[PDB]
Amino acid sequence: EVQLVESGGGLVQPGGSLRLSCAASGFNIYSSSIHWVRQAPGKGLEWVAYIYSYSGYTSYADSVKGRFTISADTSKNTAYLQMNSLRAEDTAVYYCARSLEYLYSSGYQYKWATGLDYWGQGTLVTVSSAST
Amino acid sequence: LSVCSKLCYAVGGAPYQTTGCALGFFLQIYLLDVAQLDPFYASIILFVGRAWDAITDPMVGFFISKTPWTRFGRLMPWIIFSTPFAVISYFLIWFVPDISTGQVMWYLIFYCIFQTLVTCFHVPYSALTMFISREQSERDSATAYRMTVEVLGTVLGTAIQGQIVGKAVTPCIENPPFLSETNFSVAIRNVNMTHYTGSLADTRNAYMVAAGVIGGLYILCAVILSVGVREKSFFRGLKLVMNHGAYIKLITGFLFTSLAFMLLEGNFALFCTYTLGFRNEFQNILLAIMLSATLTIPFWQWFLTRFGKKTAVYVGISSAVPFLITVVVLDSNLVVTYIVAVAAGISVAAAFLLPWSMLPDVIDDFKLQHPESRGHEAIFFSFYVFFTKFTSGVSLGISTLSLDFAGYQTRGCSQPSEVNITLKLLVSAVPVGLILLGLLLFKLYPIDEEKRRENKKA
Amino acid sequence: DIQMTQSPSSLSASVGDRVTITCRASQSVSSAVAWYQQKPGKAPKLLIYSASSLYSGVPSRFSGSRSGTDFTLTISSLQPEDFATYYCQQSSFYNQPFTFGQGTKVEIKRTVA
Ligand SMILES: CC/C=C\C/C=C\C/C=C\CCCCCCCC(=O)OC[C@@H](O)COP(=O)(O)OCC[N+](C)(C)C
Ligand SMILES: *[C@@H]1O[C@H](CO)[C@@H](O)[C@H](O)[C@H]1NC(C)=O
Ligand SMILES: *[C@@H]1O[C@H](CO)[C@@H](O)[C@H](O)[C@H]1NC(C)=O
Repeated sequence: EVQLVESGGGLVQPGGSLRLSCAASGFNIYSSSIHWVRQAPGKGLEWVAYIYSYSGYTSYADSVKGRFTISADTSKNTAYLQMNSLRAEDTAVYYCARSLEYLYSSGYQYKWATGLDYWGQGTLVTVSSAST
Repeated sequence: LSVCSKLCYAVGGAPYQTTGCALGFFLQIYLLDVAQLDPFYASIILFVGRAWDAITDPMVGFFISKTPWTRFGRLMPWIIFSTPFAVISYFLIWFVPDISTGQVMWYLIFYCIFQTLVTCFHVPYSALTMFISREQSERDSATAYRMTVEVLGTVLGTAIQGQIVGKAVTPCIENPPFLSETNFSVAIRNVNMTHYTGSLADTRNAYMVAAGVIGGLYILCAVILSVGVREKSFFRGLKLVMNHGAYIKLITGFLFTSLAFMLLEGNFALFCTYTLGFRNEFQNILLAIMLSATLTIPFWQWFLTRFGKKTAVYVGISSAVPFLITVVVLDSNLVVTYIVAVAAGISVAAAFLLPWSMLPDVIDDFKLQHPESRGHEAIFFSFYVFFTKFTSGVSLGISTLSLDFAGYQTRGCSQPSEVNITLKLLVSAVPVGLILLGLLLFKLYPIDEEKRRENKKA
Repeated sequence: DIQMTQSPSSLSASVGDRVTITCRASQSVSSAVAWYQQKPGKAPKLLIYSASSLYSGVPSRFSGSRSGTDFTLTISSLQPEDFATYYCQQSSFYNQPFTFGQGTKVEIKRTVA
């Protein structure tokens, strides 16, 4: 059975280093893709990053480009999201999610799309000088 | 005889041309897109099929006059009996096999069988002229009717195969943005295809429907031809054909030009779709080309009548060069593409109408050079047609092979850079090169509107 | 970036009512939408991808439709387990940032006290 478990959270200092891990079970990461999506405390979902683990194609959100770096490790079957130079507004709950690449028809062309079919449980990170 | 049959004999030219047209334009697009064969094996198929069509013409031409006059005629039972198997083996070319191994043999065998049977239909039908009636004027009128119907049949084949297949466009998968090698073998894994396979089955059913419609036209025209028409050494010849140098010069010239234009036919049918990107309306462009050519043929007849034929060859075949350069120089434009298409249609009509009327002049010159020869008058047409079809097959095979070597991707919707460069060279570099070399070797043809002597002597 | 906008941001409907949630994509064409549903304090669930394709294991109550760049999600019979927040995401690789919509909090409907 498919399972995605996140790791790494807690308090961060503003402008710090935090590697969030997403361990996978019931499927191979090297064969599939992984999205990372954050949800702010009391706000809507916000897509963060994406990776296709076979080729290495990564995409990032416009707010996270140049700060966050997504990667994948097949020796452990785990997705990774490294977070450096963190501002005191990235505090959120981060979910990793397997993608479901499909093809939608645009006339005669079949373009590529991706849906986050199975979602991880999400872990809470608090970027702040002093909290709780 | 009278029009009671000269009309029935006319429609017989349609089966060979429609089947021959829909193939020539669309077959390379079929084996590469809806049949999805390896371009290497598709090149093998095209080369071997057209070479076998070239080979089976003298074979069948000799197989007659050795067959006895039956109760149905001598040349008629060939047409009567080859039609069912012709349409059967023609339907099975546009049908994707029910097997996972031996897909290439399914197309080799049936394309070769259809070539053999369409030859056993066209060659006895072609030779049916000399037995229609004893008056030469009636045979010439029937030949004019037949050539008219053959041009109109090229038009009908293009129109039908384009409008039936145009209703179900071939589905293309855009290059995977998450992939670098552009391989689909990896992207399709873990991905549903029921929608794509459904669209592919739709376009395959459209190709099967077009095959059935063309085969029905074949059957109908063959039945009309068989019910409305009731009829009443070689090594020396090949050594003698090489001793008429004027015919040889005309052959080299017109062969280079016709080869350029058939290369244009096939690789342009593919190029309009993949390089320019008009996958949705390339059938309309092909139909525009063919209609322009067919409507402009009579103008070229008037031109031949006005100037010399040696002037019409230059002007007509050279009209194509600037537009063939324009189409690849400037970017895609469905308004510029129609214009280059109508100009190329005019030039195609010129380049294919000129040999058909200049060859009888070298026949008349040979009748005066060696004026004792009995027979050895259609050997010229046989040689020319054989070296036209064989060379066109070799060139189409080499074209699909070079497209294989450029990294042609099946299921793709945008081909790699080398494939586009090749499709641009196979329409402008190689065709214009061949056209110029043909028009330069045509400067070595002696009859330069001196045909007045060959006419008055006769 | 494409601005996905869910036009209703708080919907009220009791059990049985026909619920409809739209999500206007600013860009005209060549985009797919993916509709997810999130309960309070739980991970989302992919309901409908490709704007009309139910995910395997999702009840048939939900139905998507692409009405001229106006993607829509409808629930035929709101079971008293569908009171969640529904999000639309720009699922298409041609429009790269798969930014989500605003959300549409579905809450029970009753006479104000
Ligand atoms: C980019 C273009 C792509 C493809 C086009 C190239 C090749 C396909 C088209 C045709 C191939 C068929 C070639 C077979 C022989 C040429 C047929 C031809 O075109 O030969 C003219 C002939 O048909 C004249 O017949 P016409 O209708 O003019 O009547 C005459 C009446 N009369 C006798 C009194 C003058
Ligand atoms: C890519 O496609 C080629 C041709 O089908 C194949 O030989 C090759 O192994 C594929 N590469 C993969 C599967 O990564
Ligand atoms: C793909 O989707 C179709 C419905 O469009 C469905 O019938 C088919 O079972 C699906 N196949 C897979 C591999 O999930």
